Amino acid sequence: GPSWARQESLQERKQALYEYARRRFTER
Amino acid sequence: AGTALKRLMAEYKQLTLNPPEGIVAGPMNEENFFEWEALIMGPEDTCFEFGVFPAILSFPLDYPLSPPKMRFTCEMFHPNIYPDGRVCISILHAPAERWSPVQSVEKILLSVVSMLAEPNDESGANVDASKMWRDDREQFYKIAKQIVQKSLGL
Repeated sequence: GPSWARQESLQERKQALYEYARRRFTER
Repeated sequence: AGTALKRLMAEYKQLTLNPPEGIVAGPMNEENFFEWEALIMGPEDTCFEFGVFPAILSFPLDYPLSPPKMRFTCEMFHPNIYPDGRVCISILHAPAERWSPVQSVEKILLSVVSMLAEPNDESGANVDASKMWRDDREQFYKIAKQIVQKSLGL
């Protein structure tokens, strides 16, 4: 929507990629 | 807004609407579209799988006439990345396929993902990594996994 929401969404997507990768890297 | 700014805004919107797999990219702050951070995940089933590698992309004033510079801010071990993190790839060299009107941020990032997936051997920005890739691949894969762990803080 606005700049600030795009920025918060971007930072959330970065956090989510780390959380996703850590799960995949440590699974099985 | 000038030509570079309009183009960078357009590319950001397109990347956000059509995100590449395992890539989160955009300006670090929209008050300065000339400095971006891109997080790139090592692709599954490759030697850097599930690494998360942050890079700074710094754009010239005359973009898209000239290419950005790109440097990783995490440790890397790769033939085409200098020890200081600077990325050495043909797409980022001014006129293999070099910077041209066809190119874009999305194509830069995809080219870096590809070079992670399949480390190549023309450039020798990291000669130790070039040599280990060539001659001691099993040992390369062991260091790659360490680079992955470090990128995750684990």
